[PDB]
Amino acid sequence: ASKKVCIVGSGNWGSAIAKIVGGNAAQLAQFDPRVTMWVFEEDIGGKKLTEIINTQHENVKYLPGHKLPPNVVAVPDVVQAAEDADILIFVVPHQFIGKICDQLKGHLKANATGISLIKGVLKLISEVIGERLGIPMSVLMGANIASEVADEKFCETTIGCKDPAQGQLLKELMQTPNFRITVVQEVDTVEICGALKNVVAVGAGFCDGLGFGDNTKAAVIRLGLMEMIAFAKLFCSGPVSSATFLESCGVADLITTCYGGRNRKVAEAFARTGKSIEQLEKELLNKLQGPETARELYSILQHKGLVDKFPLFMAVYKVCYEGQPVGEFIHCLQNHPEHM
Amino acid sequence: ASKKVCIVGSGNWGSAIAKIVGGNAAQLAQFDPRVTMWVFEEDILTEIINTQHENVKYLPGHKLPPNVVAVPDVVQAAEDADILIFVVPHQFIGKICDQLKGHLKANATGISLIKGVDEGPNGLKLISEVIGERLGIPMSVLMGANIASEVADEKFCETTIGCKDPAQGQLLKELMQTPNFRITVVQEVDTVEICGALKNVVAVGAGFCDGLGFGDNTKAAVIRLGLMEMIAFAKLFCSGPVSSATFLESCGVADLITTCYGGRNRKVAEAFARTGKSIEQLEKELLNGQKLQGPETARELYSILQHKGLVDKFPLFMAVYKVCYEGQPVGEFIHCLQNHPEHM
Ligand SMILES: [K+]
Ligand SMILES: [K+]
Repeated sequence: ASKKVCIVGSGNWGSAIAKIVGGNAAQLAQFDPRVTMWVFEEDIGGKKLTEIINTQHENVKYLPGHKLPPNVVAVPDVVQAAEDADILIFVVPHQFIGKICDQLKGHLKANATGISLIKGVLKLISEVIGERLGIPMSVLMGANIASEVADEKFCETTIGCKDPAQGQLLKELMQTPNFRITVVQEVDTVEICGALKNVVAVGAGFCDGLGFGDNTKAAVIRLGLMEMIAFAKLFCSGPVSSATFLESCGVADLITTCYGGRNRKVAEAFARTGKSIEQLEKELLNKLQGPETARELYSILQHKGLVDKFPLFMAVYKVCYEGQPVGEFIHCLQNHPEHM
Repeated sequence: ASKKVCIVGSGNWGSAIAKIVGGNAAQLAQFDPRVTMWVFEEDILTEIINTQHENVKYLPGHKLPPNVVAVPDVVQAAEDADILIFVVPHQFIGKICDQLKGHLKANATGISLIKGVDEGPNGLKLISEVIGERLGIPMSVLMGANIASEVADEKFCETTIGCKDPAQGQLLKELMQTPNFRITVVQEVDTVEICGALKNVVAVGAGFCDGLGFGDNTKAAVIRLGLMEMIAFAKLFCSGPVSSATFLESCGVADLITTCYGGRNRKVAEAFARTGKSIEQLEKELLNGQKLQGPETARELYSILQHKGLVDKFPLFMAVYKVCYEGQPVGEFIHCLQNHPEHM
């Protein structure tokens, strides 16, 4: 009757979402209050993390100092966590979602649905999930970060969901006064924004490192946004409207990433220090996604014969991989298709 | 024949624009190289410009090209011109248009680079309409994320041109575009132009978030909801076609970002939030009593929206107004965004 929810994942992000989801699942009649959360079992000073969560209601390793609603139950076996769920929330690192799906495949409830909170990527992650698991997939993406959601700092997000009734249910499950949701129906468009924005952010960081000011940076961001839109239209199935890029997943996440984030910070240091991307991944990140995405874009654009339509994306690729001098990045924008 | 250009204005911005336009008028066949530039003469000026070729008071250091002629009388500057480029401080455009009324060449056209908004029967009135109705000429606008010092220094940036007529738009793009000043022409004048006034209201909100200590994700939502209110307000208020897509041009999202991350509205708003000093007091301390336009525009929006019964549909615009003028505690600003129409 009432829908059952499983949170697949339990780090910083998954715990922060459990705080929100546990609360709405209890309050709203349409959800079962018993929310499972799959927690990779760990030994915390002689005690099982799942047992700590189910007694202290605190993920003492990944979200210390925060209480989770007591109706959120930690479950160490991912199949047992998920097998009776009507709604699955995927909130694990990109690195692990493939292995997790390979364990879940075939064990899910009929008519189960999913939403992916995994930002990044070409094959969209939500497609990998939905194909392996056979469930309809939504996405949740916007200008937000786990620690701020845990701290109830005001921010927004976009939910991409094709089915209107399922979108409304996901909004009801996730929305609070400090986590505001807009539902749109263009799943692919919402999700591709999270990957492409990091390419633009590398360019924005180049711009900072070359000594340019905010008006030049605003042009880099905006042209980047124009290339995101054009690329989404040629790559995405489903309708792709420029209007979706006004949502949090688009312009807002692009702004915050281009003004603060590791893609921008590594890019500024590359343009100022001379160090390679790889060296900078070592020094500051113990793989940077922006340059790798640019590489994949180069490959797609060659196939389509459209390299010259995307000079910002391609300058990020050339500078990161083919030795183009970073100092040429702005020159690459001086004959942009948007001004033809 | 070749088109004659008059640059009506000669400030920091008008001189910067002279560099580009003088360069391009001299270079390009379709423009007469003789570009007039109207200069309000100054003891310490139009003679200094035509001799030394430098607006030593308003663009010191820079070389205006030589085919650009200062002219002290604005009618004499403008009367043979086919294209008038209005680039004076907003406070003078009224007086300039009054001197020019009835003295323009047949079929002359105009473009306004004056960012901001005027007053009129519908509350707000676009400067381009003030100009175009006073003079009876067709008007275009040029607006984007750009500032005079950087255009003169040839630092890369973009701008938007709003022009109803395609052939005229293309002419204006040729007059103004360089490798470091890139132009997109769109057909929506009012939409391009209204961004310049509304962005300063959002910037006051962005300044509140900085002075209350919120981070970049909160600020990005303030900026984005502010942009959503710009769009919805232009759709209900503006004449001429209004497209959401126009707000992704330089006049929209780019100028909004730069203004919310640097500019006097953001700076004064942050200081208001951090110190509890009034806008008026901060204007005195920081801007020689010059009036900050973001709050003033917010008051005008309030009146417009109150006459339409729509105050409740623009919570960000209205929170700026109530914080600046009705004593609403600035610390409540974010709360006013927690039941926004965009999320209903
Ligand atoms: K319930
Ligand atoms: K010429």
